[PDB]
Amino acid sequence: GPKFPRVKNWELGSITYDTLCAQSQQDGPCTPRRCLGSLVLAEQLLSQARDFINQYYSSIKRSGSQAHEERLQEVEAEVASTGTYHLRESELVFGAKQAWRNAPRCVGRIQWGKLQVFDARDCSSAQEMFTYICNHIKYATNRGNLRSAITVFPQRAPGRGDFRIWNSQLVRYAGYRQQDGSVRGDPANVEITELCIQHGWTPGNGRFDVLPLLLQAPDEAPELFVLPPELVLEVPLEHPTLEWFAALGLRWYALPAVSNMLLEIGGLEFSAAPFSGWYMSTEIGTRDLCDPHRYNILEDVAVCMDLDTRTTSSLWKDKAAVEINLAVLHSFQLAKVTIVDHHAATVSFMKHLDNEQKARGGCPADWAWIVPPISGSLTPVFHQEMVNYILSPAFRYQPDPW
Amino acid sequence: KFPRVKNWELGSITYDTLCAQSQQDGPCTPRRCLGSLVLPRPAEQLLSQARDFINQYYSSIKRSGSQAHEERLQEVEAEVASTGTYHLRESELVFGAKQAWRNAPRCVGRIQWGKLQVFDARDCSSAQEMFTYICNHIKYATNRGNLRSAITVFPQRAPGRGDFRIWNSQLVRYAGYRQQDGSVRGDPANVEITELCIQHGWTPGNGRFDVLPLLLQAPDEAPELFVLPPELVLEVPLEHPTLEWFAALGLRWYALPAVSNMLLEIGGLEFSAAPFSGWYMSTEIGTRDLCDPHRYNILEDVAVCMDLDTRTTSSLWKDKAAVEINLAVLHSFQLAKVTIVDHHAATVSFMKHLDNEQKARGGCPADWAWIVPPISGSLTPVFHQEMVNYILSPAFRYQPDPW
Ligand code: HEM
Ligand code: HEM
Ligand SMILES: Cc1cc(N)nc(C[C@H]2CNC[C@H]2OCCNCCc2cccc(F)c2)c1
Ligand SMILES: Cc1cc(N)nc(C[C@H]2CNC[C@H]2OCCNCCc2cccc(F)c2)c1
Ligand SMILES: C[C@H](O)[C@H](O)[C@H]1CNc2nc(N)[nH]c(=O)c2N1
Ligand SMILES: C[C@H](O)[C@H](O)[C@H]1CNc2nc(N)[nH]c(=O)c2N1
Ligand SMILES: [Zn+2]
Repeated sequence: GPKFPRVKNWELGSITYDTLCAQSQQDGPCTPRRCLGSLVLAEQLLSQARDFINQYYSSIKRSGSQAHEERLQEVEAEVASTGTYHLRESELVFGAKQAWRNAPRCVGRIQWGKLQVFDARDCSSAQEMFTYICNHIKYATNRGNLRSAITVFPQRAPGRGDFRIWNSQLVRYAGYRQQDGSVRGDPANVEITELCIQHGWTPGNGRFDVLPLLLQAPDEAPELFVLPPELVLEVPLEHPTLEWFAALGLRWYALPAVSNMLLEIGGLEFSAAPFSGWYMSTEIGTRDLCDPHRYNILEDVAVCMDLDTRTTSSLWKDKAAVEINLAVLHSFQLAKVTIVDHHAATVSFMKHLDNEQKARGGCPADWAWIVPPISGSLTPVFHQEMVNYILSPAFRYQPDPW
Repeated sequence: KFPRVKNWELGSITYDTLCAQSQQDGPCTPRRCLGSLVLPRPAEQLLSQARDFINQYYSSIKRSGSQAHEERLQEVEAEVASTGTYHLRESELVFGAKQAWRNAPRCVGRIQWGKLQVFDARDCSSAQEMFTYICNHIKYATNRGNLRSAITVFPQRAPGRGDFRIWNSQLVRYAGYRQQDGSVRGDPANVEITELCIQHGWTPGNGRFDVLPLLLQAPDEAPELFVLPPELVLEVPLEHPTLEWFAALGLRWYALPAVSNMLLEIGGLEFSAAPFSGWYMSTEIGTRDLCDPHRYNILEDVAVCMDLDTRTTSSLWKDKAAVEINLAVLHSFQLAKVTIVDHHAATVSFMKHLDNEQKARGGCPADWAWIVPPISGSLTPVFHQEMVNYILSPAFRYQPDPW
């Protein structure tokens, strides 16, 4: 066969070769001696810029045209006299969509072409960031008919502070460290909760208190902004057949909006570019609610179901997890809030794999993140070999700003 | 250079230094990770592999650098220099087999690595003798349902000649009969091997759970067919603790998981036939064997029996049905008094193994995709555990099917 990785689907017996990986210009963590795939975590600028501009002109089918060459020349003159450059509006739209398309850990990529891109590169204060973020949340939420969106704030500048959203998501719940060492609310958010209190937030004392936004404009202390409650759509959790589930007082928010990632486009770095879609149900039902280091509700729910929690072989954990996941799907459906189950999501991702094979000759995908955290082998992606590599434009992790 | 390995449930960090002992490259590069791929795409070489292994052996018995150690290295050197090969002493073979198990990145059951019965069958000269050895292995391993880990090692590969091979991928598996209507009766994974048995003179059954005969091959000879005496093959009828109709599905599985198609590499020597067995983790049967779409694929049948809404994925009928099947497997083996481990118990014991190996060797090669169970992934501790994957020797490897 060809000298590119051969990729097999073990359910169907079908084979593809990935040629897209040859376009990767950035090393991952693996070597021939060891695989680290399971770990979670001017001259240079110009070559990344040229590459991105070539990508943009390919995408509009004007590669090698005089407009392509003039744009290249304009970019290197900008870099020559200023040390940086700036993207045209349509280049930014293309770049943000491409960064989503390129994200190996996202099972939702069948939607990549449908992204509302808000250009907020004229933002010049924390207050204005708040306005933009509120508008994003309003547009994205759309009273339950969720729409994928990203808002892009000004790029990093040489020896000048970054725009930063300190929250890891736009909507998340507080976690309060208790006197007895335990946590009330979401244990994932203890640090950010304590930082909001330092900066003058009067905290609640519930399990599901919406955090305020800590927003930072270049070279200034972060400023605190409470989201008006009418903007934060939430879903009370109930179960279709288990009547007591509603009595548990569980709830979750409708909008998953990642706010601490760096969007990189042609060497330019947007340190604040929060993006949002809609939930896949296992994110809430399995991870947020059942992780031992999160809300950890498995045992409480199994006790309500009268399961034998004293022994592993009753599969009490598996049974309670299924019902919690069902409650999430049912509650979001009842509230008319967009949500996708892990079966439909993974089916759509397989379609996406097929699309991308035809369009680009492959699709970078991180198998451990694509396969859902319950019922892995029951979904078609479990049986699909995947090649993981870094393409640009890309979303990247960045250090917490405190 | 040594990777940081973090557990995300607990916040704890270790460093894998064992990975520096790896002499054998896997499929990944800095450009792209190929970790999800199932299969991989002379004197001086053998001698250094041999020396390394002998050094491991004498080290393990705390006799590193002794007289016995030096004289043994000379024996190996003298034999390779004259013949191009050498032979292991039985105790070395025992150490090497356990080490290959210990080193196997895709095995969640490695807490048991030190407890392995090794049958030396390197004096085998016929398919007939292979059969007697396999039969003794099965009887020993099964032990009336109180399963004991075992390996039997047939003669090593030799430069001039064909391999000893077991054609079956497992000692015990069910036939798959391709039907006129294009469907498969029995196990679709075993259509090809079933057709080979028939072509070699097997009179086939026509059931869903027909135990295959063995096709055993001595060097450069046609394989020969041997039917396992039914009394040797322990099987478990599947029932459900609360759902009475489940027993009427007529479902069953065999007690003994026994891999027979992998190559055992020790000290540069290659054992092309070396079947090994332990006991089942229930998800192998309840989730993969019975529920895989390209296997028995019973999910939909079970869900309809449970009267679940199959018209829509969001009723989670697949998840619900899969749970009850796994429960049925667990209950049925426990009732039949046959050793089995559930995926929670197994993954908890694997975490303990990782801790043991950290202290003993400075790490543990592990393939995260294979260790995390196929249902209820993040509900097990291994989901939140980062893992480093690499090839240490002694090792079990895949080899081409002999046909
Ligand atoms: C439209 C519905 C969407 C669904 C169902 C979806 C689903 C997911 C899921 C399940 C993950 C794994 C997250 C985790 O477990 O930590 C993920 C990650 C990710 N998503 Fe999507 N997503 C959607 C939309 C979007 C959008 C609009 C963007 C940006 C334009 C995006 C970009 C990303 C990125 C960069 C990651 C990786 C984060 C990381 O590396 O930790 N997704 N997505
Ligand atoms: C004692 C109880 C044991 C349990 C519960 C157990 C469990 C498992 C499981 C669940 C797998 C993954 C299988 C798959 O999905 O294909 C596996 C693979 C493996 N096991 Fe263990 N095992 C046990 C004993 C043994 C023994 C005795 C040996 C050899 C001495 C062994 C060597 C291996 C090897 C080499 C693999 C990888 C096969 C491959 O790469 O396809 N295991 N084991
Ligand atoms: C846009 C979008 C849609 C969607 N359905 N889902 C998402 C991921 C959100 C929601 N549900 C989890 C959170 O993902 C947050 C991004 N990644 C977190 C993983 C991580 C990073 C660093 C250190 C760690 F330990 C872990 C985004
Ligand atoms: C010794 C032992 C104990 C245990 N519990 N479980 C086992 C694995 C056995 C049983 N249940 C599955 C089978 O695993 C067989 C090895 N894995 C096959 C993967 C494969 C897929 C496709 C092409 C290939 F070449 C290889 C062994
Ligand atoms: C250690 C392991 O890599 C880690 O727990 C990963 C596994 N797969 C995941 N997959 C998704 N989608 N999200 C996650 O947070 C994780 N966590
Ligand atoms: C493509 C993927 O690597 C393949 O389906 C693997 C995933 N993980 C697995 N894990 C185990 N234990 N057994 C398997 O057969 C597989 N299959
Ligand atoms: Zn890798």
